Amino acid sequence: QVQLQESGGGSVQTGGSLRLSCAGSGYTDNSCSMGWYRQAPGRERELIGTIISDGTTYYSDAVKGRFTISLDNAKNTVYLQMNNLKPEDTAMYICNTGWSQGSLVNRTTGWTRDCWSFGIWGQGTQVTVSS
Amino acid sequence: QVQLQESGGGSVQTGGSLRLSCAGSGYTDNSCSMGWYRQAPGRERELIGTIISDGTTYYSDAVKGRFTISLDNAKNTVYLQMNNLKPEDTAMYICNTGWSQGSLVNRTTGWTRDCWSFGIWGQGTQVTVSS
Amino acid sequence: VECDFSPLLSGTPPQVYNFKRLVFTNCNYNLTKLLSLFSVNDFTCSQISPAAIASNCYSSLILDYFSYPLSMKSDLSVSSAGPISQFNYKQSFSNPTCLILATVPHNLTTITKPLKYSYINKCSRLLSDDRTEVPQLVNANQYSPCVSIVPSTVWEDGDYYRKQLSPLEGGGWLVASGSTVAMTEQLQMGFGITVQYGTDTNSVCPK
Amino acid sequence: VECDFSPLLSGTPPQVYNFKRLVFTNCNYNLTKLLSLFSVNDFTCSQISPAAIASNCYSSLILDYFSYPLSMKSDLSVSSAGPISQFNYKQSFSNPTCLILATVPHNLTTITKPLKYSYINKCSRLLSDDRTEVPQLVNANQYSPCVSIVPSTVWEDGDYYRKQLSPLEGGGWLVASGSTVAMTEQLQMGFGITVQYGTDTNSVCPK
Repeated sequence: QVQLQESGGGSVQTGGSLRLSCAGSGYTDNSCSMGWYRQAPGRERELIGTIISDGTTYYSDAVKGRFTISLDNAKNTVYLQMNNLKPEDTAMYICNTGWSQGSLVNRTTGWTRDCWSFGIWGQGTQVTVSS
Repeated sequence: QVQLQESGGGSVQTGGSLRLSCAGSGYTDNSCSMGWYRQAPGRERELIGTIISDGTTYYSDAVKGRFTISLDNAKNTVYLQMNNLKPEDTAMYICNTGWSQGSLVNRTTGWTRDCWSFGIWGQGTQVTVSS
Repeated sequence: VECDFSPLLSGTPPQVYNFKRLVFTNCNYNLTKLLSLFSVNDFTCSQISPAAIASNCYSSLILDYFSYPLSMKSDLSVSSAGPISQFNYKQSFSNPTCLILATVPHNLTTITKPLKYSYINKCSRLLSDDRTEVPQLVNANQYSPCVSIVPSTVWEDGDYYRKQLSPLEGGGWLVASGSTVAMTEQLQMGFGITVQYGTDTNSVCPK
Repeated sequence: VECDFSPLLSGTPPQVYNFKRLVFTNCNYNLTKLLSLFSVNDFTCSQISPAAIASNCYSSLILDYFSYPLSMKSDLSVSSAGPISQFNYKQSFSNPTCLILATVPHNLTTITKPLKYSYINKCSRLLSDDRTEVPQLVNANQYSPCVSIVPSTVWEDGDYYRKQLSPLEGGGWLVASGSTVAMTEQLQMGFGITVQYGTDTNSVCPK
């Protein structure tokens, strides 16, 4: 039942900015880490960043100055803002929540799952950047 | 700095209804008791009811079935709905917060007062009922 | 590490205003066994489901146990307005809560029976004027301010109690009143379960 | 009953990752005295004023003390983004909180000096899938998960540490890195204060 859905994908001309979404389903509250990753075809998955509810973020040091991560705790969506997008950035952008100390809970049902022993991976979205 | 102000009183005809309000001035939050009282010239102060933030209410049996009390909390206002007023109910209506477990706190400033030994009384509003 | 519900199964249970709280952290529980030892007459929960507690893991489990008549099961919840909710026991209803009413079987010799059932009809505070009354409604997860002046078992219904508060406390008197309900053949008890969500979560799991 | 700040003045203060916390309730305090014993360099508060702590009564006072270079004074708060805030120490900012930076006087012999200042550059969990980094950002009022694999004093800058997680935990590895700053002639320590408005029983309260 618990899943993450990415959005905002598509085509951007070079120099453009796109903000993507990773909405989560089946959890009222997440005390865990939500993170963004990019995989190019023929290339390994690379961490973009990790965010927690307080607003604390980690960037990969290559996404410095261009990539930003935000979270809406209500409306459980994590976001990635990518700026000065260039052709090389074309890749599949995926999102994950889990493996991170806190817990995922549904206050309506009473469900709880520990993120330390659990993780959810989003389906993916494609950003194609063209000249 | 810290005060409670009563408004909503006046002249009403028998069988009339009035809504009275007591509003706090110097405190962002109250976990203390808020209460309504009536005093008449040459007469005793009598409890109408006491309310806490959760809504728990104790009503003097005399006013029970007619008077209803509520607390906004965001706006530090306690309300008395007097229904089926009779001329006998004519008196000064005063409100208090205090002499109860709890505390009055201004998140801004940092002011904190313990209500076991602290209370705020009110000047009062006059509700006269006539024929 | 199993959760120890042993303190409950040994001794005369406290009255509602003197509820005994067992906080369980880093333990595993089977509430089916505890309730199995008793004849449950009601298992009503708010913001939680009896069975979700048994199927999921929470940071802490709090069980508060007390001797309570089934005569007053309606009065125990905040749904019904009256003395128990106003001046004796209040749970954090918005938080996940369960209220269980059970009768102690003749087999359970270790849970002894009090001589009667007791509760506080009113806890109020007369002020320095000697007239003003500020009713002392119970806060949640806390005892009455009147537990000091109110007896553990009330001798007669309508008994009245008094304490003079020190000038530092704002002065005044603390007044209270008590009510008595007759003891049943088998002790009827009340249980309050409150569970808490947290960053760790895996502290009180089931099985 | 005066609050006991004695544990702070005796012993080598711990590093930021292994910070030591004293939780005070039902005590009266003189923060002017504790800071009298030290040379204060900065005392910046967020949702409180230094004056209001000394002029008002609150439920709890939490003092977390650690050895911290004033070289990195900016990095301690979440206003500045970097390793200490992300993986070492986080206050529950938004709640009344104060951060103080101090240099231990020659007179304070009881507070001994560490061999070097040390901190966690990164604490991360590599997954079994080799999906790789899921960085373990610190939780407020809690310690980094890598304090187990990171030494109390890091031997060299760039030191890297590893633990293998159990199959039950999800497999994979916990990886961390260390960074070192040299020790000053007089120890520079950092103090974190979090005051809680609380409900009743405002108990910590000035002298």
